Amino acid sequence: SGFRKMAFPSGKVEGCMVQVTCGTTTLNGLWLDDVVYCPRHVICTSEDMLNPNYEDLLIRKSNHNFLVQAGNVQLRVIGHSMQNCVLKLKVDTANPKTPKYKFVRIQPGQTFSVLACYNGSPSGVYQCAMRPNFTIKGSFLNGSCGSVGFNIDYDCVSFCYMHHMELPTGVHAGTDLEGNFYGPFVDRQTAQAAGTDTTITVNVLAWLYAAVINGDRWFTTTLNDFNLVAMKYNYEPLTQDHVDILGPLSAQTGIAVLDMCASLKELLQNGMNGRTILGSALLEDEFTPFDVVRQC
Amino acid sequence: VQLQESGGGSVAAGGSLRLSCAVSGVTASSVYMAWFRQAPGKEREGLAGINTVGYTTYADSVKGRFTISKDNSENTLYLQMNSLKPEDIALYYCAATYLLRFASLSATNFPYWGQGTQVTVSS
Repeated sequence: SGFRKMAFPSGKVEGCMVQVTCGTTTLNGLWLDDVVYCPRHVICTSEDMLNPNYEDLLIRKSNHNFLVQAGNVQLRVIGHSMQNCVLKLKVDTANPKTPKYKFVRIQPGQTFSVLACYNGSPSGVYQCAMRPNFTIKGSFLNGSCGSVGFNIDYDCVSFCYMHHMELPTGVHAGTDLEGNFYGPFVDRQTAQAAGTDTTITVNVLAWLYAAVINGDRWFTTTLNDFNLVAMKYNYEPLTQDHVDILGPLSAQTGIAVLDMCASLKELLQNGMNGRTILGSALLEDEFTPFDVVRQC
Repeated sequence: VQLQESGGGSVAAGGSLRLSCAVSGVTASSVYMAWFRQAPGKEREGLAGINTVGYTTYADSVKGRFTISKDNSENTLYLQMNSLKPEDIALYYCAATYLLRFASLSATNFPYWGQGTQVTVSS
């Protein structure tokens, strides 16, 4: 009924996207104040990442080995340092388009917009969720290494994600902006298959609340008894903090969260019944409770 | 990772060849795999690639003529080469990778390479 996924307006991030080249490797960087952030494997050929000692590899690089292009302007690199798996290139020019920003680390199930870029050039914006197995699926990040994910709240940009690599299955892995990987992945040429992906329970309940707000109303009182049922259909556990988050939606629809959980209980058992929920026949799990109140 | 190409040879224009790439040391189901060629004095050109769930990418230069396929039971990668032309003369290389950072068919993605098999086409 017109309930749509929203991407954040990407202009504040577009103004920060640059191209970083080191040898034969070119990828996207993020220019904030006088620092450019990018994956540390920018210093590596693919053969370098067979058995990389990144501290030793970085010792062999100088500032002049880093070529930073911001549109038509080359930015001179005047310092470099590793923070976890992110490289920080100090440049001689502070970005005059730097927005208010902060670096945050998010949790599976939380959503964010990704600005896919090709070699510093913005291509498209996608609203994504952090899957429980910490991967992002889709071809839009192919050839978009170093693109970032973000939320915007009152024109403050919370950067939460930087893309590092596509796995042989086609799913993607990355870090936060402090350079710590989401999930058990490594910037090394080695097998590292993603774990089993599960369904984000708290988001499905938010979507059911969105389904009640737009008039779809055909629908385990205790939290613990519901979790006993949810853990059997490959759904994530519902914490007491989750029920707190669903409070706002619960007050608006007047529907108790545990009552909504009771409704989710039997949807997983019976089936589709050939009917639709918000123009969908499957349960949707990529809208957070915040995303729903944001729209409704 | 160990890659060995076979199946090259000499044909006349319009002819056909089937290249094979035998994978050793790892399972072919665990790596992104691709076929490249090195024409005389040219940089390596990515022709066809396949990820481990079957998604294929082809260069425009070989679309409609070359087909990449994979037999995990034999741990072998194949390139069916139809409608060959003198422009196709090169050593043809098998390649594999655990990690992509660039457009799929870019040689910069690949740390593992075979030694190449020769394809010649008379006009």
